[PDB]
Amino acid sequence: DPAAALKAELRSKPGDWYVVHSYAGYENKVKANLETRVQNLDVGDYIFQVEVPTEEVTEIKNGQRKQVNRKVLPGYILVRMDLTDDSWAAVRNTPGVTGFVGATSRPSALALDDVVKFLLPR
Amino acid sequence: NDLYRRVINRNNRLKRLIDLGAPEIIVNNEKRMLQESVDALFDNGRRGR
Amino acid sequence: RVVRERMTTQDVEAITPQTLINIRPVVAAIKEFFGTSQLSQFMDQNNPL
Amino acid sequence: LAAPVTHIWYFKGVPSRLGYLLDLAPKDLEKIIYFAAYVITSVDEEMRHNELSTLEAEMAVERKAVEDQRDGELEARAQKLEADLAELEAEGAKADARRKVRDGGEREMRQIRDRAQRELDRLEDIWSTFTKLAPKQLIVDENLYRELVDRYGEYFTGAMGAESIQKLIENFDIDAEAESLRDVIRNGKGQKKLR
RNA sequence: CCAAAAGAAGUCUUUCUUUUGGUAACCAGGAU
DNA sequence: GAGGATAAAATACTATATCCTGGTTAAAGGGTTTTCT
DNA sequence: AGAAAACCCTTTATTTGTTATATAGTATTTTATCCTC
Repeated sequence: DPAAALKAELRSKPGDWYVVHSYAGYENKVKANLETRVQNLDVGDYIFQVEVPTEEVTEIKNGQRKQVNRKVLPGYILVRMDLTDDSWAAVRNTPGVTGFVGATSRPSALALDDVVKFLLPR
Repeated sequence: NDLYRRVINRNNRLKRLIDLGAPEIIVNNEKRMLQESVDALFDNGRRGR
Repeated sequence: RVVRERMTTQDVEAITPQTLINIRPVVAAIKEFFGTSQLSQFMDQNNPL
Repeated sequence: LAAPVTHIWYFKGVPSRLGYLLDLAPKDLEKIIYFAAYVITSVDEEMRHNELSTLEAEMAVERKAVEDQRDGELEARAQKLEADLAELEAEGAKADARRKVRDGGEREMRQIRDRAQRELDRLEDIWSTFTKLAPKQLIVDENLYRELVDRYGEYFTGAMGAESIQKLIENFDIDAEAESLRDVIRNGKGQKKLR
């Protein structure tokens, strides 16, 4: 089962997946800027992976069957890391990030089931 | 029309994010923003910016 | 603000002083001043005095 | 709308009228309706009593078991300290080695004690919060609520947002509240009466 | 309620019929 | 020493005459689409 | 089939953070401290 396989894979890799909210269309841009700032700011031992889940849906717009690549979760990015005082700022200060999405006030980490459900090619 | 459009957009996004399945964090974030949109529609500036 | 945010999201040795500067906010401020203000007014030309 | 939404006229406008109907300070009502804290909307207070005696017994069992495991760990640390002393006295090694090994041992012992105390404190907080759980109680500190709902998911229902306030209004009889307020008016005096 | 086009009658220029076409908020400056 | 009750301060909201005229009404960035070579 | 110049959408994000010329009146929450048991 791909679900079980990815569960096993993501179990070992370090970090906890968090959710970041951006300005709607600033998703690939935010990913690129964050992956560049992770090297420029030397916080590469805390931030490990940035994912923007997408999936392709065929649409017959104007009578034209086209497989356009949509975004599963529009306006959110998935970041695997260990939250600290430096990582939090390095993420929250990326141009195009609206801030972390948390449960009550502080950042909350997704469960492996949810992240597997969206990092699996749809 | 702008204030109604914001409400409609937020409501449609939340409605689509529920049927699609999503964690509780994201759904609650969408609900909070929907709550803030109706507040702006009824009385803009009574709470916040 | 833009310059020092952009100095961290571009790889070094590709940066040139022309790729950090964004002149648009500066010219926007001048337009805002000379078009919208209570001190920038239409000259009074009822008579020379 | 895909979710319930409150009207700002009856929430914000001073005096807050939802905070008079439900007896909630505006400061923490803003927490509830803007997804900044949980609220206990219902609790079972007799099923509690029974399973509460039972779960007090169970919680004591859990605490004692964890404490015993930690005590065994401390005993292993003490055996390590005895081995260190054996190393010290056996061959020739003066103050340096003695002090180093003893500092390491005492540091480890104190760290184990601290871990025990902290875990016991967390479990004590869980128990204390559960025993006194009441409706309209704001559970900040998400992890506390997650632990409570996981351990004792029954005996209480808690929600968040405007749907929680909707459920609070549904489970709200308007006659007992009025009679209580009238009695307090007739007797209380002071700020209680003026409120 | 008005404009344009076409048809009919008379007057030398009106009437009848058909079709088409048909606002606000801000900021500023004055007056009594 | 602890709890309650009363001053204190601190925020929250509300109002401030009538009439007239003149100039403006979004930018900025991302992703995409369509046409041209 | 790839590149360039013109569309369509979003949003003024809201930090472990970019905002200091009113006064006068009332009303409601803190809060701090004092008094009592």
